[PDB]
Amino acid sequence: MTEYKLVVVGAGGVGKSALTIQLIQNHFVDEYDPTIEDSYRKQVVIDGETCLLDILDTAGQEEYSAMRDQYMRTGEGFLCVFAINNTKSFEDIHHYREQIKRVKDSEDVPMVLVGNKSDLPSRTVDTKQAQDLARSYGIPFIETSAKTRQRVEDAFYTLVREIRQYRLK
Ligand SMILES: N[C@H]1CC[C@@H](N2C[C@@H](O)CCN3/C(=N/S(=O)(=O)c4ccc(O)c(c4)C2=O)Sc2c(Cl)ccc(O)c23)CC1
Ligand SMILES: Nc1nc2c(ncn2[C@@H]2O[C@H](COP(=O)(O)OP(=O)(O)NP(=O)(O)O)[C@@H](O)[C@H]2O)c(=O)[nH]1
Ligand SMILES: [Co+2]
Ligand SMILES: [Mg+2]
Repeated sequence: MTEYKLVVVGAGGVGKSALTIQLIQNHFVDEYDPTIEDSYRKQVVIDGETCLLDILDTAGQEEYSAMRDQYMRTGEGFLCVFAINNTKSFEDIHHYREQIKRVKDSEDVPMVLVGNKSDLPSRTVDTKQAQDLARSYGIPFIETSAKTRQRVEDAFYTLVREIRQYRLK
């Protein structure tokens, strides 16, 4: 059965865990139980093809970690998450994308840019800005809300499709 190794990356507090737990449990994370870095398995059918998603929800990029090179080597597709209320989280996408491409020694790595927390009025990153950046990178851009569940499935399944298209190259 086809297996896809997906990695959710981004700055601290952008909602990497909340997006992952929404896909896995259909439930929004509680602040009184913070999610620890872990992987999750979920079998889904996308465009009539069955597959197993193995998703690694990573710690914030500024948090301490010894597994970044290994997850970037193993990862087949990356969900590059920023939060729409955090300009640094958006600007730092540059750094994460560059590190993934460096580790994987590839200019073409399946990626989706995700602007999370779309429910928040306190927006500091405009949709158009992030759209244009994604066009420059040649990747899809999706705004999501882990809180409201808006576009969460779309974000992950779009990434699977990007990996499928990459495997066809
Ligand atoms: N649940 C326990 C045991 C497992 C611990 N892990 C996470 C481990 O499952 C991840 C396996 N793994 C990977 N293993 S790994 O050695 O690189 C690793 C990276 C980060 C981790 O937190 C762990 C392992 C780990 O300790 S890479 C990877 C990708 Cl790219 C996608 C999906 C994956 O499942 C995946 C967390 C605590
Ligand atoms: N309003 C709103 N808050 C969200 C959303 N997603 C996550 N949060 C909030 O953001 C905070 C951090 O969420 P979490 O998912 O743990 O972020 P993370 O990116 O996984 N954090 P860490 O880098 O430490 O692993 C929590 O207070 C959570 O409730 C969202 O879409 N909307
Ligand atoms: Co750079
Ligand atoms: Mg987290």
